[PDB]
Amino acid sequence: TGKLVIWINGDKGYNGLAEVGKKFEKDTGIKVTVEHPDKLEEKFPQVAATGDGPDIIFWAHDRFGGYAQSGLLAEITPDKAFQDKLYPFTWDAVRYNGKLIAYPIAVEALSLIYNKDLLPNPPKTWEEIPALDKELKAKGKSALMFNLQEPYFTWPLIAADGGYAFKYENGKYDIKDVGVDNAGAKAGLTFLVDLIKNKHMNADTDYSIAEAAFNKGETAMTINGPWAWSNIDTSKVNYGVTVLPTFKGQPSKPFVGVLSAGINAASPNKELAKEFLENYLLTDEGLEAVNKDKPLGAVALKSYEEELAKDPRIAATMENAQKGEIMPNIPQMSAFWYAVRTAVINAASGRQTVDEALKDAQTRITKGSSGSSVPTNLEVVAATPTSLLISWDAYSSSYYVYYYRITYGETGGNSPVQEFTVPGSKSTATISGLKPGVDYTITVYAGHYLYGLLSSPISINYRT
Ligand SMILES: [Mn+2]
Ligand SMILES: [Mn+2]
Ligand SMILES: [Mn+2]
Ligand SMILES: [Mn+2]
Repeated sequence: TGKLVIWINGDKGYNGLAEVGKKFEKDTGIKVTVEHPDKLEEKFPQVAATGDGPDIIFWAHDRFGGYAQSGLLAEITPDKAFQDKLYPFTWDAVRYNGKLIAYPIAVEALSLIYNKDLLPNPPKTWEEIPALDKELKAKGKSALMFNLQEPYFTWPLIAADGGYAFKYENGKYDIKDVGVDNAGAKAGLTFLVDLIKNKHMNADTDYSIAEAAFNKGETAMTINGPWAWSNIDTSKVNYGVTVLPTFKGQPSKPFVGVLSAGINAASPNKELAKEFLENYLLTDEGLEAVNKDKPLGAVALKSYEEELAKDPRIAATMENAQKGEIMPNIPQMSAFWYAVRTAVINAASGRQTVDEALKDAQTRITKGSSGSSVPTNLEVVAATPTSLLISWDAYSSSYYVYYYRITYGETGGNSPVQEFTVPGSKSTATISGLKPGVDYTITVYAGHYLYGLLSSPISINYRT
């Protein structure tokens, strides 16, 4: 409680961040320790409460969803004046169930990268690309090569004309609303597949081949993110970075990643963590200190971004991000990647129509129950030596839940798990006939009147 421990990845400007921490110590006498363990994103949930977990954790926003579901992150409380300092869209990356759970720091998205010596005026639309490729092939070059294997790289086009992963509305994901097979995703993927069948691109092109071709001066354009610029710099190609082309007049929709800073829910230093983040780090001066150490790319703080965007590669990054799709931070996004990978390979190879390929992907992604269930926090409400009463937020369940299955057994010790059921009108259960002295793992499942037992139970450890 005398201090602030910060975790940040070892490839980030943690020495710049330590300088900000030293200025904070100079103004407050609070010592700020910046650590950069490997695998920090796996370690955090294991050490958070309490021992030596950090007060503040910096990571891509997409992991913070899982942390928040687990109750590991404090709800943050920036005032209106602070909220206005960051681009509004970046705040949508750090909500979980409508509550703010982190501060946006930096923003990444794919851009169009072009060889100025081959193409001083890069295309404004995807539609111009076939004609440009024809004119370049007659000169032994291609217009465009980019990684086609990963949906992260093909999504910007697929989704441009109205596709989306999960609908985001009223500050939350509507997980039942997926936009993988709508008419927009179909137009996008049809255009992509047509480029490939017409030999404007090769269906086998992957990250390495695209990067090699561009850096060797063989292709006029590629699609890649800020992490690739220093590699291009070693090639001496005269390159530019610009807004992705439009499709059907609509912007490409790259996924947006936001490096974010979360405050540990178990931290006794939450107000100091807040002061540090809002009043020291998230200033022109604080972000510059980090950036000087290792560049952040585009940043969420408007004043400092205005300075950084004098580098048009950063201005392009931010513009592609403002037009893009925030990467969903919900667990159901896990199914997206392999589903869309399959769709794209099958459509591109001509194994399936675009329509059937995306319909199969949409099916595989929506695979998951209609309704909400229990997330719970602090379950055990009463105890005797041999008996305990548990409690869960049954009110969180949809009306489809008609029962709860309670399981309890020996913690660690691989023993017979006991189980019983209660009606869905019930929000508590007494467990009894237990040994006064051992660790128990109590777990509760929701039962749906159609699907039966649902997959995301609530589980706690207790001791009598
Ligand atoms: Mn470093
Ligand atoms: Mn045609
Ligand atoms: Mn160079
Ligand atoms: Mn400034």
